[PDB]
Amino acid sequence: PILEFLEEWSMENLEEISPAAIADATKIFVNGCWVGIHKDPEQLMNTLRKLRRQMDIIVSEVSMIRDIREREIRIYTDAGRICRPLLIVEKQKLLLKKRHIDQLKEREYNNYSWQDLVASGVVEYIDTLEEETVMLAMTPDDLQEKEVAYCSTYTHCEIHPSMILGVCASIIPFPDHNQSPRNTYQSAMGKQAMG
Amino acid sequence: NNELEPTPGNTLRQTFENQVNRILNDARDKTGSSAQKSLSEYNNFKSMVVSGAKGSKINISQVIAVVGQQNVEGKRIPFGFKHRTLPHFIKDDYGP
Amino acid sequence: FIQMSVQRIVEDAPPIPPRYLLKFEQIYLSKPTHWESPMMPNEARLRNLTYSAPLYVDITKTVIQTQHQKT
Amino acid sequence: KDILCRLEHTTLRKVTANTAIYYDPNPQSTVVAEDQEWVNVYYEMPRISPWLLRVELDRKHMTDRKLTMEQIAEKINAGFGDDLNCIFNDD
Amino acid sequence: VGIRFCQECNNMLYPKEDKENRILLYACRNCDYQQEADNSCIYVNKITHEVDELTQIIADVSQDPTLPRTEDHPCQKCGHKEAVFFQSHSARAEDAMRLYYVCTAPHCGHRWTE
Amino acid sequence: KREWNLFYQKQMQLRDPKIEEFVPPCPLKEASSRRIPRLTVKAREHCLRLLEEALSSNRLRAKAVELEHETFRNAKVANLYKASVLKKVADIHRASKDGQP
Amino acid sequence: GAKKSAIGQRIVATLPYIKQEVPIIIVFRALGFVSDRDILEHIIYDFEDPEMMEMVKPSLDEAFVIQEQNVALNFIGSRGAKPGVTKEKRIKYAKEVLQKEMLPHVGVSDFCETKKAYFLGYMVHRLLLAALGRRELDDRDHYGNKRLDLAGPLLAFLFRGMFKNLLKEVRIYAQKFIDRGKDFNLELAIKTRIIS
Ligand SMILES: [Zn+2]
Ligand SMILES: [Zn+2]
Repeated sequence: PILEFLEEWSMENLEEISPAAIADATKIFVNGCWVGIHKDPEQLMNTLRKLRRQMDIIVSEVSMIRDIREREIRIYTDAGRICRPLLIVEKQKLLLKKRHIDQLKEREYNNYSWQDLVASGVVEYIDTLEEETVMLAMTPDDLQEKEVAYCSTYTHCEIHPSMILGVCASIIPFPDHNQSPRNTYQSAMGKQAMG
Repeated sequence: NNELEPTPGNTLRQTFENQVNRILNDARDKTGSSAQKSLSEYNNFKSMVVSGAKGSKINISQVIAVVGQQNVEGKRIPFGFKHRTLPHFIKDDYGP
Repeated sequence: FIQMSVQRIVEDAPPIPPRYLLKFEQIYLSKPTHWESPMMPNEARLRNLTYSAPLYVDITKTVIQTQHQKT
Repeated sequence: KDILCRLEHTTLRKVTANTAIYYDPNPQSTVVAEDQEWVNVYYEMPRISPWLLRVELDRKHMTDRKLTMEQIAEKINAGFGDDLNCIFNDD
Repeated sequence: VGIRFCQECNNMLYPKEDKENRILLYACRNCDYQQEADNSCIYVNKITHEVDELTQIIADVSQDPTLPRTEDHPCQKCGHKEAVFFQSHSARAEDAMRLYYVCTAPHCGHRWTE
Repeated sequence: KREWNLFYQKQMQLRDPKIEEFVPPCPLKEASSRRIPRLTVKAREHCLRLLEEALSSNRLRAKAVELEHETFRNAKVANLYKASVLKKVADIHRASKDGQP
Repeated sequence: GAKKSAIGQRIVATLPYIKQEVPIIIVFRALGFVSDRDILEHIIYDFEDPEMMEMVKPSLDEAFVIQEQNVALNFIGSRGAKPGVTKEKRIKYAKEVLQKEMLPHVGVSDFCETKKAYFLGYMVHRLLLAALGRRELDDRDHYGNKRLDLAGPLLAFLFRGMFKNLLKEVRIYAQKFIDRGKDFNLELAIKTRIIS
């Protein structure tokens, strides 16, 4: 489906391209296979991200990367990429709203859930090498607000920064007051306790 | 502003990094000295450090004042991502 | 894996005076059973068995056609 | 600093700025206009091949090591003998 | 300096010596196509090579959300205030921390360095 | 590698006619001596005339012969002696530009 | 030595199932491109880059000899896993390797040369960019350059071999039972014990 949409969206193919019209065009790779070139990378990326957020043609699992300096667009449908969900910040305000929060907190007898949150374009899956073209904010109500301007172009936001810890390190209380070897030792000894 | 002048025997990056690390080490040591000299005569950290039982003034400093700089392979934290340490920072940020 | 990969692996396999030719068409998978009868995981643990399901395939035999189902 | 200079290896690349290979058979009409006066002075008071090897030495590195163009020329003469020709400008 | 190609076989033209008219000729090894060049310099090697990246900086970097932005450096051409900036972004650079600027106004793409 | 010196000297043998002999004269000191490599009376008189022109422009032929004979004694071969005389002519030219005697 | 010192750097390619290295222009010619202009169109996208052109020039100076697809294929196939005693078989082996084992992900059909040439040119172009100090070298520890084999991929890779062995065994049994010409059976030809 990604290849079909690329063909529909005016992407010149390699065998139909003169070797002179490639210097100013951004190459397109799909699963590491060079499939063509395009001349409007910004609009192409906007359309692809919109389609992935609507969950219409491109599954939420697919990642899209634009290397602005090197003029390359890379799209991966591969299996084995590791990704985590992130909130979406449009201008400076989260797309997550109090209506979403209420519909979530009435989750029982309402059939509204995480899939219905994802389908609304509120959250998104970001793999590791798509994280290199994103600007993250650790806390919404602290980093989106007006300050002495550090960054005013945030592109995502963290759900909660404590979700960076594994199963065995999520049981340590106040791990930010500890020492890293001590946290590692507790992660080791949590698999030996008797209960 | 290119106004920094290199030190003989060092590159521009080397002299910039040396100045930054020196400033930060001075800050950490000064805060440590303040934390030490602000202790009390009943403090148990002081009891276990002065007598030589277990601990050190650097441990007291890290508990009270400042943990300090983190280094990897002897250098500051490297640029794991494309020209930045984490996705939460702008590109080319050399702040503390 | 069960939904797609085994089917793709079966399909991509090349088919193997009178002549004989074979071509595997599609697969099937029943729920796990025990042959001496569904086998529950706890029974599989207790009796030192293996919790597994049988994989069938349609194979067609031709001579130069005859269909064999659920092989 | 003098001993520091004496004890540190240095080839021509450490001091050269740029180099090029030209085709200039005319001793007088030189493709490069900069060398004109002194190359004419050299040639006026005397075969050869028409090709050239023109190199340019970086001034900062030339003056840092307290080197001299006469020293470079005599080193070239020692290294290659008189089968080369060398003509050099001054600072 | 550059590479020039024969019009018959489309191969690289090597320099060949004309020992009659004291002239430089570019000739290929596939056919007998000759030429006369205007560079008059076979080979050039600069070892400093402190190339100014303003030739190599693309104007499309202004759409990067991960780059810092400032409003104290107006664009020279269109007078736009906001202007992205970054460092050399070059390997094999012995020492450099100079900033580079790109105007963020669409279709301006002015790339300077104060 | 040391193979370079073998390659280089081969290519210079392939660069034969005999080397031209010295011929004796001249106002220059010791000008009948063939001992300076690649030297000739015409090269010595050309260097002496260059030194005389520089000294006369700054202002006598004795000083010109002294500068030529000193430089021909100190230089390794006559081609370098002439280049060093032209260098001393350029230094006298900087003295005249500075107005110095 | 003098010739190596003047050449400097050359670009070579290590094709799979081939005894030793091959210069890149040889492979490009074996793909069916003869003109240096066309090969440089495939490699150097913007010809206003004299440093890139000078960097690629010593690689093209190895094309002074080889000029045709047939001889290029011969040169490539000379170094197979088992070198042939003939020449047509060697050339066929060279074509087979360039069509089956070099860049399988681009394509394996008959008309895949026009895209294999572009991808190989991209590999060479990225190598030139790395050598010129215009892009950062990759690091193996970056986690965007990694994949994770879970149960799906692991068991699928495991199952491919077992299905191949089952096909081999049924083939052997069929041939043995058919050389007699009597008859042939299916259930008796399949060893489920293999997979299980
Ligand atoms: Zn030609
Ligand atoms: Zn502007």
